[PDB]
Amino acid sequence: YIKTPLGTFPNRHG
Amino acid sequence: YIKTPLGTFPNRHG
Amino acid sequence: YIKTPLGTFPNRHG
Amino acid sequence: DRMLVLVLGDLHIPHRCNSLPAKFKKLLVPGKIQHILCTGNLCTKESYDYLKTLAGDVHIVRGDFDENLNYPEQKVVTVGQFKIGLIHGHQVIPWGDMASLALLQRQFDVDILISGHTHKFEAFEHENKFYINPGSATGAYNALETNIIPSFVLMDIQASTVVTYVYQLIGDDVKVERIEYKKP
Repeated sequence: YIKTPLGTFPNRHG
Repeated sequence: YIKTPLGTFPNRHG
Repeated sequence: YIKTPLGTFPNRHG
Repeated sequence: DRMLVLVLGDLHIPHRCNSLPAKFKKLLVPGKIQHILCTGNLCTKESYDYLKTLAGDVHIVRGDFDENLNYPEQKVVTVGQFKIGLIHGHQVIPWGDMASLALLQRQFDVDILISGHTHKFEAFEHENKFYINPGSATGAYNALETNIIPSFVLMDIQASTVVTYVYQLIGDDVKVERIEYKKP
């Protein structure tokens, strides 16, 4: 995961 | 997708 | 030990 | 002619530590280091106005406990032949996650990625890129450990090879380790 000011999205599947 | 300084990631779904 | 710009110090990993 | 870059952060004064160790502070004579790259968590402007004293070029990135919010959440700089990325690292879940840090490296398009927060020192190469974590210069505690060895990193940049020196305060004697990286 990557925490950004616009969300928190997985880097890959998992 | 959504474009952040730390990357571009799918919106956690289609 | 090890030489550095700021002086010579011992090697942590002895 | 070498470039010397200082890398440190996670100071966490005043709350978590009163001041950076004097022993460390004695080694950072002003003028002897040209650049300064800081991961954040100063947190008070006391330290920010302090870092300015030591060199003309100093870059901070925003930490989750930094009170001056105008710092950039990330910064990309170049020194000699090296493109360097800087970020505090609280954006990476789990903390210090390799795969995540790799994206920020490729997204930033950098040779060296610097991040902190974990208060744990790292200096290593992964898939022909070099990743640095200076650790905590004050030895400040993280959410999970209380005996964190203070440390800061000094990069010696000469042409296409960076020599990275880590100085961690074990006991009460500064000790160091060498790690060499050449651009592929």
